[PDB]
Amino acid sequence: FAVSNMLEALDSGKFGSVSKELEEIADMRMDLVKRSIWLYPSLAYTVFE
Amino acid sequence: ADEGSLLRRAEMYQDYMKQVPIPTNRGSLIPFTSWVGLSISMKQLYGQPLHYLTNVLLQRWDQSRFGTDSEEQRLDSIIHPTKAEATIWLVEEIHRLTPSHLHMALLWRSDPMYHSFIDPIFPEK
Amino acid sequence: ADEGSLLRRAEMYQDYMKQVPIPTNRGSLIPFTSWVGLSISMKQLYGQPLHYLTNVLLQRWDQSRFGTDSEEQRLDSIIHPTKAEATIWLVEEIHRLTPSHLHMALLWRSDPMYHSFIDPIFP
Amino acid sequence: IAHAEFAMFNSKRLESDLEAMGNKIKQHEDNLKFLKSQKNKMDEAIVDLQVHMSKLNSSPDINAQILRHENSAAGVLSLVETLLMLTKGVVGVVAKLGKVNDENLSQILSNYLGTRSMLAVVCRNYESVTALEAYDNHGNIDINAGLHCLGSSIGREIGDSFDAICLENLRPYVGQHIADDLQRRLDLLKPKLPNGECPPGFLGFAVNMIQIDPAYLLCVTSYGYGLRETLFYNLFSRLQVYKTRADMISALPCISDGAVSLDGGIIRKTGIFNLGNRDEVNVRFAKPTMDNYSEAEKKMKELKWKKEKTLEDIKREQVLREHAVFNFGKKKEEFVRCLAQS
Amino acid sequence: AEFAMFNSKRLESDLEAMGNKIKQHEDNLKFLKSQKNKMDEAIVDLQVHMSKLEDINAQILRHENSAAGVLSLVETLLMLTKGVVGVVAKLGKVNDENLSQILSNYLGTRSMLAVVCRNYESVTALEAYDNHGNIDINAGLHCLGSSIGREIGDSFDAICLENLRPYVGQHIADDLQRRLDLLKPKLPNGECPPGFLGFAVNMIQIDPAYLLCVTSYGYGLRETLFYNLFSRLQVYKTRADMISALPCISDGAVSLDGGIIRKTGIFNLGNRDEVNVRFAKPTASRTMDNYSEAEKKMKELKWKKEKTLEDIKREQVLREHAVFNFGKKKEEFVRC
Amino acid sequence: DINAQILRHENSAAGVLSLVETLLTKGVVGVVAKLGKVNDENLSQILSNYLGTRSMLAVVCRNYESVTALEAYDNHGNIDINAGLHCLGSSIGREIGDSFDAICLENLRPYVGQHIADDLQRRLDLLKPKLPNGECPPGFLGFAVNMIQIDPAYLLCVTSYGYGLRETLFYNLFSRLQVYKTRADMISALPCISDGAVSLDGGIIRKTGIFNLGNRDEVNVRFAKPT
Amino acid sequence: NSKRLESDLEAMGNKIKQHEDNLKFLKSQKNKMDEAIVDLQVHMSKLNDINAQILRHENSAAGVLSLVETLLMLTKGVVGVVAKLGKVNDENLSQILSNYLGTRSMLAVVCRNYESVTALEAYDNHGNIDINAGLHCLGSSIGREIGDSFDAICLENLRPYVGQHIADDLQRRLDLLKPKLPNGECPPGFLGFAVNMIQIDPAYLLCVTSYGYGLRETLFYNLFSRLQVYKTRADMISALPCISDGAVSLDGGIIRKTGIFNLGNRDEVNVRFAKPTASRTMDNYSEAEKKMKELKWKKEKTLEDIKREQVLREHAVFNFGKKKEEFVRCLAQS
Repeated sequence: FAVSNMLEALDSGKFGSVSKELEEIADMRMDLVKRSIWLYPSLAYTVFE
Repeated sequence: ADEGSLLRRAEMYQDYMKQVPIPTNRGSLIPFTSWVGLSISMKQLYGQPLHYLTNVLLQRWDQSRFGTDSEEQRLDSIIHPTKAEATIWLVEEIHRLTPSHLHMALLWRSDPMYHSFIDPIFPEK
Repeated sequence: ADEGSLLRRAEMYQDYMKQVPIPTNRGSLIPFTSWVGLSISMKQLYGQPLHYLTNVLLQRWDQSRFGTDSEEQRLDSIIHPTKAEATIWLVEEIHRLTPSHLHMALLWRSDPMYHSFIDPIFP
Repeated sequence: IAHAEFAMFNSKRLESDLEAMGNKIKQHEDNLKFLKSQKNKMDEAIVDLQVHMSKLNSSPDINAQILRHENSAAGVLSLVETLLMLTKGVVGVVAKLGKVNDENLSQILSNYLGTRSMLAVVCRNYESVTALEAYDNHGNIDINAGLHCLGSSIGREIGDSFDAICLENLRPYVGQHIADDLQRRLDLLKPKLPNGECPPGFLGFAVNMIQIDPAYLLCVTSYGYGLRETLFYNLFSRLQVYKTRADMISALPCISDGAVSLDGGIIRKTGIFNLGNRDEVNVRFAKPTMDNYSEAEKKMKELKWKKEKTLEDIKREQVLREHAVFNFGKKKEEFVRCLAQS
Repeated sequence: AEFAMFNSKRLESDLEAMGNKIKQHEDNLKFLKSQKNKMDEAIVDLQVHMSKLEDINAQILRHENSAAGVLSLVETLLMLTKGVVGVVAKLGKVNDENLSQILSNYLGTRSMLAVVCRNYESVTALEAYDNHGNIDINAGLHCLGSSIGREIGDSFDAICLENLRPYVGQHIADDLQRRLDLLKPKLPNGECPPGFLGFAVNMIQIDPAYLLCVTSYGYGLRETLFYNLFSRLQVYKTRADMISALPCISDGAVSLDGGIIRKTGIFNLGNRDEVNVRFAKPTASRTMDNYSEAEKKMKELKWKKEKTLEDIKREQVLREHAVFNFGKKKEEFVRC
Repeated sequence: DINAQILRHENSAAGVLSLVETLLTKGVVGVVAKLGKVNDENLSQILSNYLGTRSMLAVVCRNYESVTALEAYDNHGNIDINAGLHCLGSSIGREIGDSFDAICLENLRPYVGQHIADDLQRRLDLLKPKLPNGECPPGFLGFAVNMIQIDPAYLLCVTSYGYGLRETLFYNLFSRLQVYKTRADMISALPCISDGAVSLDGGIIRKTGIFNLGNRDEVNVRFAKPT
Repeated sequence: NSKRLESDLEAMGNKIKQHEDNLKFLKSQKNKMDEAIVDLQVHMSKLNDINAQILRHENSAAGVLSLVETLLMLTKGVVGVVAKLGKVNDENLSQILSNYLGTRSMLAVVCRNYESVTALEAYDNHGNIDINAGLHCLGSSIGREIGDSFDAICLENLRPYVGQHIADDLQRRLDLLKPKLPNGECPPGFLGFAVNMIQIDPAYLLCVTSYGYGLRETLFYNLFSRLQVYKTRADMISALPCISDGAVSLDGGIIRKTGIFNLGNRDEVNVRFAKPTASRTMDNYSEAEKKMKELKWKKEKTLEDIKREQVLREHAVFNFGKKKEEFVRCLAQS
């Protein structure tokens, strides 16, 4: 019974039934940030990243 | 001759079995008396096949219990069914994600009739 | 005969392995790279020896891993350490409570130096 | 350069609001998990109530019944009783030891066990069993023996087979019993579907359905066991009862022994089904001889009402979950357009 | 924008990788089709080679009210009997008549006249039901019993070979008849009991057509049917040898004198109940032996062909996902 | 100063590259001793002793064509003057007499894991170890990759795929190397380590079996200090 | 009930007698194996430069340990310095591998347990090193003190390679898989992994560590792991995508990690790797010594078996005695 409470906690995730889509969302915004650094360099100094 | 055929079929089988997903929430409690009957019930409920290595591992776990006086007592009471399905799914995730096909073809050359452990359940649709 | 002596040794080892209790609170997260390394770190944290069959299985998982392109990917990222820790404790419960002596007798008859998998961690 | 900076600002704001909505939908799914667990507990309690308290499951003179069977051993025992060590060793035949509230479940268990595991002549010690029958030097049954001599002296004939069953040699159930129950029944683990739910027709195990004369609830065996965990566990070994036959076949992987339905459906092993016109045995379990029935039916009404309340709450939480998913999709396509216009 | 051009060249490289993967998929398909056609020319060669080349039914037909007599009267003169393998008094044979009557009395005439189906859909085909709960006269077997006049009003059963749990023990190595290596009983001493002359699952001489590749996993009838009719039980010589060996018995025991115990508490007594049907005696003929060897090789070839067909279904399931991913990637690339 | 410590290694190519920088050059990014800046000068010295002076005086360039542009071999197999850094440094400064490594960012196996979200220095989501009781090891400060403070130019878009400098170079120097307080605390949590560990008192364990002991090493070149 | 308890007590007593019989059997086997090793000891008695390169390095601890080898417990725990344990039949390949591993790991001390590694150093409460350490005072009271750092490897903490050993090869080579190009064909300059090419001494091949491992599965795998030796530099460079972590060229050039290339002149590690001896009859002696080591290992494991059974018989006795008292108080109850 000690195994079930941890396996459900790992099967749920940070966001129940949503978190894969939020990972996709973070990767989409990451692509947007990489493109905006590729176009203009100094904007990195605005975004610290 | 037959060696390259077995290697290519092992590559096909492992590339198929990598992509069959594990179920999301399992809340079942199956009374059982052996490991093979437990895996048959877990195939009939969750309509998914189990890997080649898990079937021979459960046959070895069922064969190691032959010869004792505790052979006749029921495995349901020794090992709790939630604790005995958790180990099936964790061993199955290990057997699907990690191995290679050279090992499996080297296993398959040492026996004819290896399709006794490969099962006809297709989880699509 | 030799088989009677090795069967007596198998019964001694199985009667010792049945009595070793599984620890109660097992909340831990150890970073690992292979299965044998997890079993060594897991015997060093929790002062208990793993079974013979568990060391054989934990070796043949890595021998089954050798070939493909996953060998350069870190196994810490494939399978979760809490998930692998729980896997090895469940397999260890099965290997302490369920097996017999004849299976151990045959598996020790097939090869010498079977003590390479049996551990000197007594308590 | 300002359009990329505005796109980053708007995308960060929309991602933060979308993440807060993800926290909300996680909280609703957690409330659904808790409420489905509570519904599981209430349905577990209803199945626990239906063992012997309720006088009638929802359906889709015993001495004369023994004496109709002209040739068996229990007929001879009952005709002697209604008229010396063999009268001292025998506890009593298995049709006489049990009682069942409702006629349907008793008839279908009597069709389950068969009409020779119902006329079994039980014994406390193996010395009684080797006193019931005596043999010749070759291996032939002698007519001047335990059960045959007084049979031929009284007139009736044992001509067919009969069981004998030693309480001392039967492997007793060795599992935790149910605490604080005067009938001393067994907490056999109840199966559960992959939803979390019990199987939809499930009415309980069948060893917990028999009501025993309280002389035999304890100390029948010299190791200090009762009739229920030695005899009736070796006749209904985790045998479980469903409502209809479709409910039994629908929940066939969850069984690990036979199963029995209240329509007539009997299966005894895993692969073996029983089909066709249902057989008729003459011996039936007796009916015990009603305020406990009324208290049980009152508690049944209370449990069904509280279960209905839990179903209404899970439905309301599911509706609010659907609304959260809808607003999630709208905000997602909004910022997807906001990022794709750049 | 040179960075968007580098992005488009990475997209074209991933499109080329998907194209190489999908042509690898159809290469694997064509290899499997050639392998299946090799299997099929071998099986047609074996078909033309084969095409070059007291009674049990009189005892079964007397039990007029069951399904076994119905199927016997039909085969002496549909969609049902495509799945029905046969009544279990006809699938097995033992040499000695006394041990035949012993093993027939052990199982009882309701599980000795039992119609084993190959699959659960055949079990659904044998009996059909109304919405009320009674048996339907337009069901499977009841139509045949009313078309003849055979009256199946007695209860019967149905073994489903796909749903039986098989014996996991290894079979005697390098054996002809594929007997089971069951652990023999041993005393507190090292020796066997004095009356022990083998188990009863190893005593039924099963036909060579049915030894292998009957079930979808490749199992016989001894490993499934005649093991789940009687598991692990011992056959002793006399009754005193049976009583003296109670601490070492398995699931059950029978003796040749006529002593049966089904369970570790139940000791049958009284006069012997008769079962009218029993296993037959095997006959010795070499032409039928050669034809049965040909049929065993035929069944093994058919099983290998069906598993190759399972694998081509599996690789089609992979190539559909390859098609879908390549088409979605093409839509994404042409969209931008 | 950092550049004086570079010029102390006069036979090394790092002082050659710095002298060319004061007065080949296009492909290179720079040396590792200039890219990383650590506030904790003690922890800076300890990681400097961990890496070794051959890895930390090694130059990093963007492409493999820069690797083929620095040094070129002749038909016999010996290194002559006519290679790039060798001639263009022996024209003015000292020759290359010692070995120097070259690390090219397109050939490294880059980190492929979640990066801590909502972070400026773009830290790495590595699994923090835990004792059997449910707590972290008692002197755990952090993984050593997460200590280096990056010039915000190199955080993104150095790799041709768009990866940064922290997840390619600073992962493939000390991957899952974790920092403790004292050496007895490091021995106490020795089974819970991955690849190595580094204690702030001193003491270096580089592999899971082998571990340094004796004096602490002293090397002159260190990481720079932020302002 | 008493009828359970009487049978339980008599089962416990039969169990205790079984454990005493098992102790007797195991002690008989131990005496037999010790008589065997005494017979092998009298048989073995009946059968009866590299150190200069260590002496070039006065600052490292391996020179101090070489002084003590040529002329307490620190010489008992330490197995031996890395350059003294193995032998390579080539001057070129030995020079290339000794340039590879560095002088710190080529002058490394090698221990049995972590206890010997605690015996090598000492650290006071201030955290500063004094000469009250055993190896430091050992070095200072005979010769010079030790200024260069050294590493101590531990044969129990070394995670061993887990692959089948080449079948019945005397040298116990590793069953490593060779690299494959994406056309399925072997690289042209590939002539072997560097871990199989060391000739290792036959006394240390088998049952060194308490598990029963050699020095190739533990020591020489973890120094350099599955690296590939190629003939020339261009064969190493052209086959860059097929290598694992590690590449070595006889022309000159080492690819440490998959993105790190080594250019420039080469710092000569003046310590080299040794050469195997010419054919001498003393190998016969060494053969006997190999057998002796395995014999000692099995005696060790027999001791663990008896210790194992001793623990079990204590749980056979104590419980029994307690259970015995409980029996009579049940007989004192009614």
